[PDB]
Amino acid sequence: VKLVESGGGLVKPGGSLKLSCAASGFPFSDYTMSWIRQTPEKRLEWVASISSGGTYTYYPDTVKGRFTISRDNAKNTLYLQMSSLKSEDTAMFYCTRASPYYDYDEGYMDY
Amino acid sequence: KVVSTDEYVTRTSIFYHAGSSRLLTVGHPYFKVPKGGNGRQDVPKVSAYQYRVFRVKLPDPNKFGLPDNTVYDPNSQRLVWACVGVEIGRGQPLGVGLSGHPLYNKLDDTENSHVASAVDTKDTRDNVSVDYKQTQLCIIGCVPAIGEHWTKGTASKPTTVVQGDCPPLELINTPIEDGDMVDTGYGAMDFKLLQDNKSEVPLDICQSICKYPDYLQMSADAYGDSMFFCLRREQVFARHFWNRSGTMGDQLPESLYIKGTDIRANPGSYLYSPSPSGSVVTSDSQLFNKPYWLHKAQGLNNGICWHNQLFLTVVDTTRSTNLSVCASTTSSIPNVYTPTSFKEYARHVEEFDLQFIFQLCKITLTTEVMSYIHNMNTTILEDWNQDPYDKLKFWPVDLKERFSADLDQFPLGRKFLLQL
Amino acid sequence: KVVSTDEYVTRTSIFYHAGSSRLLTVGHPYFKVPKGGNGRQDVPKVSAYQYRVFRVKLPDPNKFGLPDNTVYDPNSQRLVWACVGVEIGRGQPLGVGLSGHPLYNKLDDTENSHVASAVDTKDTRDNVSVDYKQTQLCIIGCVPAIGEHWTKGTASKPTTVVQGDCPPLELINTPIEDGDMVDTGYGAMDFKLLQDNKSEVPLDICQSICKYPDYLQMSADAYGDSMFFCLRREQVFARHFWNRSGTMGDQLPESLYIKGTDIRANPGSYLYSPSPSGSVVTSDSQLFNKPYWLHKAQGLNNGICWHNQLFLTVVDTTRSTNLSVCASTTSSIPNVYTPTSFKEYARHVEEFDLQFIFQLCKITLTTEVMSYIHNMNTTILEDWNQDPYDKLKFWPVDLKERFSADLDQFPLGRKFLLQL
Repeated sequence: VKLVESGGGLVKPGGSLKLSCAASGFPFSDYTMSWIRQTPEKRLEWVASISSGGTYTYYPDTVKGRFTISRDNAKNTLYLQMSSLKSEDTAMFYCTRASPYYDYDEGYMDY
Repeated sequence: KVVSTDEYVTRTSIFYHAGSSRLLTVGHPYFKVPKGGNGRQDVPKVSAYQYRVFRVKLPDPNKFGLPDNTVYDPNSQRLVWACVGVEIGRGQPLGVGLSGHPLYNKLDDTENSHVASAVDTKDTRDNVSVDYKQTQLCIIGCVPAIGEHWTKGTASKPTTVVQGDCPPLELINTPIEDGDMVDTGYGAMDFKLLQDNKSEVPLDICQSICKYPDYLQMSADAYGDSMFFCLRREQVFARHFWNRSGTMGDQLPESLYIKGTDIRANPGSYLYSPSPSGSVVTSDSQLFNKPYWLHKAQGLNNGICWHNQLFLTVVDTTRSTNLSVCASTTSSIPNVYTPTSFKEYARHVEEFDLQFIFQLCKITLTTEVMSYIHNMNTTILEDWNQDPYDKLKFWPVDLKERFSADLDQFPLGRKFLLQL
Repeated sequence: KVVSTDEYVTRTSIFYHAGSSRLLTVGHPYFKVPKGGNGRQDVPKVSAYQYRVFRVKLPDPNKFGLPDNTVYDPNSQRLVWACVGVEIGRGQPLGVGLSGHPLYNKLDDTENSHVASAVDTKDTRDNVSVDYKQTQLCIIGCVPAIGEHWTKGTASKPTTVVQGDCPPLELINTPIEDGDMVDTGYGAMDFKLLQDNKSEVPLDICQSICKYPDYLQMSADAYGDSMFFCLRREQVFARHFWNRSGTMGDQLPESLYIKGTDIRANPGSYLYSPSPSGSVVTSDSQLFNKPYWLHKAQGLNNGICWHNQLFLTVVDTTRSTNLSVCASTTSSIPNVYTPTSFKEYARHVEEFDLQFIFQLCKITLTTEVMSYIHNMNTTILEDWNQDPYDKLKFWPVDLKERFSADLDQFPLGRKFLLQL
């Protein structure tokens, strides 16, 4: 199974940036996906989560207006659309897989 | 090009009556019950939703020494029996019987249930019985009838598919043998191969195959040997609506609903299966105990019994009542009832009485003809001047010693005498 | 002024039998289920409540090289096929099937509920299934049939209407394509456009359009190309009475009730929607597997298949039974049942066998004629001596290689031989 983040760089404050994630080895359209970032102080925080179909998304209040998680089930890809970022959002962004569609979103990220 | 039998099989005025005595079979309605013997005094599976396929063997009309040499000459003509009349007798009274399962996969009542809602975690399997769909059918031929059913088809490609995925469904034609299970309202499929649960349908069929006659294939037959007489009459409705427990293999598309406030909520089970029911059984809709006269067949074979045999497929679910016999466990019962002091047994009964009117026929073995018969079945000429059907299980009916020319001595014979 | 085709199209004794083999389709009964490939090994939406629209392509009788030049001369006469007999074959056994929704908008039982009353605050949506209205229909033409349905009509005037108001309802006619949804007991409308709830009707139709054949418009057609043979047979009844949650857009007039002592009482939900039901399915009410002979059509076009094509719309909900296939998630099941160790799939199956008897006809291309044909369809003369219907989805049935003059070789051919 492979979850590969990609995209795109280190960018100016107040500007946009799109993050991609390619999945392999499992039915991507069957699982709910999530973004988890690790601050430079090495603390892990939950960033976003999207349903198996790209219809249901939810975030913390700290990122409610800036970030937009999306997914392409035909391409087996996960996206995080960040915009007007501040310096406090500096982090190592991780692409994680949660529970499948036939389970309540139990919120543990195995992969 | 296949040719109608009315062009190369001339008929005579010689008519015979043939009939079995009363045929009956008792057994268990749900499954074969083995009892260690003295092998074996077991009771067989005798269900009202079973195909009854009688293999009726007729006496060789060429070897028959009753007709005189005025009817035919054994130089260019040969004899063959032609079926004209059929009456299928049914014995037991009309009744409705149940088939069930103690661990039926019933999750939630979806037919306006305000009682409660069941949790999927624990073993949510209820003890459920049901009265099956009502079916009366009758097919007469000289070749076993062809039925269709869905089975676990072979792998689509040389492709490794994940365990738990839905297997491919393949429609399959098979000869209908005596004892096969009929469509009961859950479809015509291989429940043993397509349901590893062993809990979706009652015990009658949970490990069996339900076959439905392929009327489309038998009617499009070239020669029409499979079926030259067919009577169907079936009815069913949905009595109760239920839910199936188990993880949904097909993801419910999120375009078709709105999840509500709990945006991380698992959608409830959306695999709905109704309980079938055959509604009222009435003698007005009865289809047997009646004489049926075959004049024109549906196919080109017009009721000609090649190889002096005749296959009769019949299903009658209008007598599905089940006898409940119970015996006390004490030698004599103490006059106090406790369920532990009584053994309960379920037995089912089937009773038939087959009657036939056959017509003797000549076949002038010309050229063009006979070569046509050779292209039809070489074994026809071979038997005149092994068995491929012994691989299948039939109910044997030997009528070689049961033919009689005194038609007025038998009920079907008299009813046939009202046809001059 | 339009003229009957029996006045300028002379008929011949040349008859042909044409028939497709067995047609079958399996899939999901409620929705298309995409599976990521290797695009695509997905299962399609195969519902018993779907329109089956076959586009039967016929061989060009002028290009036909089997009849001799004695039947007609290609100097002032041209040939066209005319349909005479039709038999629609249905394969699977009769059954009733359910369609449901896990989040169905069911507030309170409004029939005779003494259980309790539900609170409106939370998500008061129950898991509800239902057996749809029973519908059998058949329409034969040379142009796809015309159906009607209700849609969200365009704004009445250049008027800004408030969000949440009831949109105007507009009746719309559209050609009936293969796969369209039939009326199921909730009406013939665009549920996707008129119900933002996505929770008023089952998953079968909650995001689809239910179309009903516009018999009034097709029968009032000038030429009668849309429908020259029509058989309908539908039945339905109200099984359960329910209430719909959601704020009432129409204010209940205070002239129609008395509020009681609590002069603050919110009027209960007064939008009542019943659960339809198709009652018993019986083979006595069956409408297919029978030969139908077209002599006089309803319109002026008397079964003439212009452009050598024939459109057959058919709906049969009497075989709506659903196969339930489940596969274990463990490679082999440990002999212990838990709902998490079985994947459940619902598959549906449709089987047809179309049969036709066509008659060869002549058209002497006089003046008055041909000019009448030109005013009818210029493309008729143009094709004699592109296509607007490929924008629609049909089930293609190619019978150019299946025409045969040996009528006695086919069942419908023999049944037609009982017509001399």
